[PDB]
Amino acid sequence: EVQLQQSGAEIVRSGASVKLSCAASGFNIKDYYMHWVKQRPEQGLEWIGWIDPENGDIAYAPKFQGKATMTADTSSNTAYLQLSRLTSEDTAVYFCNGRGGMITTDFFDYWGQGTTLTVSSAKTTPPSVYPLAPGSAAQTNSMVTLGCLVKGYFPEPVTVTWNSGSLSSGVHTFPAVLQSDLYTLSSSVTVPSSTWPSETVTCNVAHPASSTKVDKKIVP
Amino acid sequence: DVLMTQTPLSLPVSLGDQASISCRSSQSIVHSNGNTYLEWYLQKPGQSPKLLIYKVSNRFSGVPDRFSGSGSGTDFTLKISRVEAEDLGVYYCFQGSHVPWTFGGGTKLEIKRADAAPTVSIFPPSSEQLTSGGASVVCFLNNFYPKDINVKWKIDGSERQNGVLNSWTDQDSKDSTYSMSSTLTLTKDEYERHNSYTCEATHKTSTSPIVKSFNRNE
Amino acid sequence: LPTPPTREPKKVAVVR
Ligand code: NA
Ligand code: NA
Ligand code: NA
Ligand code: NA
Repeated sequence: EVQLQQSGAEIVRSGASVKLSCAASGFNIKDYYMHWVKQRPEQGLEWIGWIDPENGDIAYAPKFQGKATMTADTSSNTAYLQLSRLTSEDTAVYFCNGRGGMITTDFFDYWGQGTTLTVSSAKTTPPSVYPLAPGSAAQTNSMVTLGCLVKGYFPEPVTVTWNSGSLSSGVHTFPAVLQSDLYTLSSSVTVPSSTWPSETVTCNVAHPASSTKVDKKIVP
Repeated sequence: DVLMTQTPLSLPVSLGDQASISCRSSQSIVHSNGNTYLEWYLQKPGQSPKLLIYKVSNRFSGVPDRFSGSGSGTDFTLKISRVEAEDLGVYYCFQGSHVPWTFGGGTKLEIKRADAAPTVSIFPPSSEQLTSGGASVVCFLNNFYPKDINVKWKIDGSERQNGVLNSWTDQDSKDSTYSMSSTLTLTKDEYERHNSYTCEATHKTSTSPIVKSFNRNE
Repeated sequence: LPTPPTREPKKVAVVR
């Protein structure tokens, strides 16, 4: 229950600025030093800076001097990270970490859940959803694998279900990748070959940013 | 910046076994004040890092005694005795002695299981996609172990390497397998120019590639 | 007396 709660995902254009927040509940940030950390899948974890919220002392990693501005508001028990002059290399998940509450030798260490920042000038775009069925010269085994291709959407995420949730085992949905400044993913489902195409299989794709829901029937 | 390097990159282990992960700094991370601020974190998929060890060898609250940290100067180790399922994830070392503080690149602790060959399925572009002038050919390589795999696309028997995008699942929490998708994206004109499309998977489970193919004219 | 950043936990007074 006691936690640091970070603000929600942000999509922002290059050259803009954003201010991320991290709010404590169950403890007083005056009793903690706060740290911000950046994470990307390929470049990994990077330390951004440190702040003492009580008196405003601050220190930044060299690479974030001018990029990052850390502040805190003890009255609202919140720490903030502002990022300026945004570019694609700022697209990351940002974590806050509080360390403190030390009376003698014991201490508390809390992490926020992370805030995703996406820096892009792409427009909100619903996915095109396409059925994936095996070739017409493909002999059904014991099991058959079907799929759905979800192409050209922005921003993340989409959700994919099969038969409106009734088909849950044997399902994989792969992570999205960028293709032409939009996202693409596929989902696969495996069912007994006796059950398809005699019983129907449908993928259900939802894209909340565009309020889009689409159902695509998989046919031979 | 002081560079933190971890080995191995990936450590397959069976539950109950021991694991040891090394962390080396490019120079000493003893702080002016005599302390060595070497920390270890575990990060599980979708979660934040969680502190395991601080100042080289001190277990954070709630961290079981099967985790132990050691080392000095530029060379450090995290040892996990009797690995449990809850220990699986990515381990990072971290130095907070010299600004900028830096993280290691991570070591993935992963569960072993029996070798498993991928199930390979190839999917021609849907009629719907051909309508709009695109053509994506999809190959699924499902439920294989170990994670090391190579995928090759061939168009009329010749390898194609541009316009291919791959995506991997995390190790499955139920059966400990991996899965992969490979998508070849062509113009409709390029697609209609050739007849044979093949996805070939090379996995340690056989010297022979698994080949799945279709012909556009069928 | 400049104040550097630290990995030490912040200290708090006793809670009676
Ligand atoms: Na932009
Ligand atoms: Na082992
Ligand atoms: Na050739
Ligand atoms: Na790729």
